[PDB]
Amino acid sequence: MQVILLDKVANLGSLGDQVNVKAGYARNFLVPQGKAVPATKKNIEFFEARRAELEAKLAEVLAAANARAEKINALETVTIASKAGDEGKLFGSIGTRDIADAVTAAGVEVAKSEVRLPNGVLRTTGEHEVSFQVHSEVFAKVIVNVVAE
Amino acid sequence: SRVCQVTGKRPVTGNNRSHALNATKRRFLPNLHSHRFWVESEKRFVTLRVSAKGMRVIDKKGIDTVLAELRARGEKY
RNA sequence: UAAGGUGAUAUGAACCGUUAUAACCGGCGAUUUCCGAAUGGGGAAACCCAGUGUGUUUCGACACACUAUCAUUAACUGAAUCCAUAGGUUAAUGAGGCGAACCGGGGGAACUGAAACAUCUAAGUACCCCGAGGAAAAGAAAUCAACCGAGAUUCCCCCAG
RNA sequence: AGGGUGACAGCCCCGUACACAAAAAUGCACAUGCUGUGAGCUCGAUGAGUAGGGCGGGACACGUGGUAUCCUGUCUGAAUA
RNA sequence: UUUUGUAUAAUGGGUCAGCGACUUAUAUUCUGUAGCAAGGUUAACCGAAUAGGGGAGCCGAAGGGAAACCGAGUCUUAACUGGGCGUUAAGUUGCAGGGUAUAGACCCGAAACCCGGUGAUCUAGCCAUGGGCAGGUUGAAGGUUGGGUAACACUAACUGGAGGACCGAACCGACUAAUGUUGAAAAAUUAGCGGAUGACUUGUGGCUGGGGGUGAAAGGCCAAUCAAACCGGGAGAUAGCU
RNA sequence: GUUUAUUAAAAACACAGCACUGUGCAAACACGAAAGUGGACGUAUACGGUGUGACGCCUGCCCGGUGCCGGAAGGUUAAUU
RNA sequence: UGAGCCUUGAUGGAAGUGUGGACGCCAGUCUGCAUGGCUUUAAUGUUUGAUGUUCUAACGUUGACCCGUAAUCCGGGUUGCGGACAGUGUCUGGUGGGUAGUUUGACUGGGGCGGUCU
RNA sequence: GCUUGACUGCGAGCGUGACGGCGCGAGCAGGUGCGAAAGCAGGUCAUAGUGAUCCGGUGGUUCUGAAUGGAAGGGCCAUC
Ligand SMILES: [Mg+2]
Ligand SMILES: [Mg+2]
Ligand SMILES: [Mg+2]
Ligand SMILES: [Mg+2]
Ligand SMILES: [Mg+2]
Ligand SMILES: [Mg+2]
Ligand SMILES: [Mg+2]
Ligand SMILES: [Mg+2]
Ligand SMILES: [Mg+2]
Ligand SMILES: [Mg+2]
Ligand SMILES: [Mg+2]
Ligand SMILES: [Mg+2]
Ligand SMILES: [Mg+2]
Ligand SMILES: [Mg+2]
Ligand SMILES: [Mg+2]
Ligand SMILES: [Mg+2]
Ligand SMILES: [Mg+2]
Ligand SMILES: [Mg+2]
Ligand SMILES: [Mg+2]
Ligand SMILES: [Mg+2]
Ligand SMILES: [Mg+2]
Ligand SMILES: [Mg+2]
Repeated sequence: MQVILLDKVANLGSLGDQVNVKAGYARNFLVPQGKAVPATKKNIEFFEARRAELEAKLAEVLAAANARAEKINALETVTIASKAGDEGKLFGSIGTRDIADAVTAAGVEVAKSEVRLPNGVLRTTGEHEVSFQVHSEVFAKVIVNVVAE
Repeated sequence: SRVCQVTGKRPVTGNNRSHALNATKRRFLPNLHSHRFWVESEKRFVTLRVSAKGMRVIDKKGIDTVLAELRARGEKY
């Protein structure tokens, strides 16, 4: 008796996972209740892609955050006004929230999550390289520059 | 009747044939234990006198695949 | 079919017919009390008690008809429990019980023989029990053969005491 | 052939070979109507708690014997042209 | 008839008449007989059915060795000697008879064993529901009162009415003797006898079934039957006996 | 009181009393392949089995053998693997 | 708690100064806790058997309810109790005149006893 | 003193048995031992000291071996 676990099932259960066991455990508890089901081929074969429904069907279709590395990177001259502050410091506060949606007119809206700034960017004007953090692995190439009025 | 109900395993007859080859009519009774079966699909905790091994079938075929015949076979249940 | 008839012990009486249904013979129907599976309930078989209806009726009720059980099916109901089952009602069909042998199956003696008696034999016989048809059973090789081949089953004679 | 008639009858009587006969009712061959069956062809598929096995028995002429093969009550349990 | 032996006083027969026991089937072997002859003969079945067809097969013409094998030889043995068994035998197939085998096996006959049923209207317990027990006697426990005591004991009258109690009919039983013993009767009659309010007796119906029941236990009873009822069957049991 | 109906009525059986022993209730035990039932609509002051046989006085010694009870550490030991 | 397999120990990043175990050629010591500059046995996983625990979810309940149902049967449900025990099937050791089938010799100056039997 | 004839294969022909069996045996063949040799030796001076068959065990054998090759098993010999 193997059957496919359907929950915790203590020292063996793994949900959607099948493992050996005793007929006494099954058809008496593991099953009649809701914690398993026989391994009559279909119970697995008719579900072979059931796990691929995410590890495949719902894994490759997800490339929105990824496409940013190229799309949100093919931007022409990226710069955000940070209000100068007497040759050096600034007047405003330009950090992440800005370099993560400075595209409202283009309708290319986004969130303040996609940003490349571990710490607050001092009030300077250096090439604000605040890429898109939206995607973990393949981030993006989004920048900006401390400007003003 | 004392039948397997699921395999129709009834009690056969044989001989004790002890040492000295002494013949002594007897009979081999099955197992049977009337088990509590949860068809689930029918949402009924149906019960019926089965028998070891012959019960191992209810698992290899399916309480349903089993009752498939049985009931269809006319058997009450 | 035909000149005779009303079965027999049975005469007699009273009759029916002598051309074409007098009687008699075969086909097919009508009737077909009560008991009996016996089936509306019951019971010492051939008897006792009931329900619901009617042809009627002087409308007292006279009788007569249907009402067992189980199975399948259909419809309608319908508990613990929301549902859902179980249970219930009705209708429709079918069964039921007799049976001589033969046949398939379930269970299965002992006497006896062995010059005693356990293994062994009698014998899968006697017997009991369920089932089936005019036949039943069996039957189209996971069969044989022996390096050649045969080609389902069944029954006969050989093989062979 | 046989039977009867007051003793043994081919020709007395009933029959006998032979020749024919059915409104009807059915057994069974065919013949077809209706209901059901579904042929036919292409490409398929090809019988698992089964075969084997251990224990106890039963069937095979075959009394476990060196003992195949068959059924199994009981516990197991495969390959898959 | 049975016996060493019977007139035997040892068995069987009253008599008569009718009935009453070595058969039948298949096989095997002899003998007589017939056919054909190193050949003889078919079985089933077919069948213009006692024909004819069919030679599947059976027996015989070769035996020896445990066999492989060999062969008028072959085994035994190292033996190429001896010795054993064989070779100068007519067989086969019907028909009739003798004997044997298998069957009931000449006929009659057990005491029993096994299977399936029929019986508790007799009897043995028990269940439910009804009935019966003339008369006579004994007098327990309890109590009311008198006394009695510190109070209880205790006590005496009367009352009361117990009891597998007493005497004795019906009723139930059965100790003795006689008679009966082809009875009046397949267990009684007569004269006595025991119990007779009880573990009593009795009517009606009901339940226990055979290796089972029931039993105040004798192996008693279970329908005039009981160390395993009765009926039918196995079954023509078997019978070295009569 | 009971008993061999039909040769034995007794010194035989039964009895009240006694002792042993089992039985905690779904009791022990008995009928029954089982279900079920009796035991008992009872529950250890109860029920079964065995032996003795009112009552009075008593009921001595033997546990080696057989049986029953308790222990079971160790020796031997089945199917199973 | 034995049985084994896997891995990690003891035979075959620097001393020196406190504090464990491991049998012993001891003229032995080997191996661990503060400071100072591939054979024998032991743990962890692990699978397997053995004791004995607790759990519930088979299985039992001749506890109490409910419904079938104006039923101390039966069935389904609720709950309580018990619980992989009990019980049953196959196999298996013991016990087993409760039951059953049988055996239990012949000679013999009758049989038995005794004696005999080649 | 020396040895293993208590040898192996057979056996003319006889004795004794209902039968199964039991006994006597010159001589033959192969090899042995004792003796110079003639010869003697196939257990003991002789007559008791013993169990049929079955079922199996053990060694041998190219006898057989169920399609064929093997093998199990069967036969033959020896023997328990
Ligand atoms: Mg009626
Ligand atoms: Mg009726
Ligand atoms: Mg005999
Ligand atoms: Mg005389
Ligand atoms: Mg005389
Ligand atoms: Mg005469
Ligand atoms: Mg009195
Ligand atoms: Mg009196
Ligand atoms: Mg009198
Ligand atoms: Mg009566
Ligand atoms: Mg009588
Ligand atoms: Mg017979
Ligand atoms: Mg008296
Ligand atoms: Mg008497
Ligand atoms: Mg008397
Ligand atoms: Mg006494
Ligand atoms: Mg006394
Ligand atoms: Mg004493
Ligand atoms: Mg006996
Ligand atoms: Mg006998
Ligand atoms: Mg004698
Ligand atoms: Mg001597």
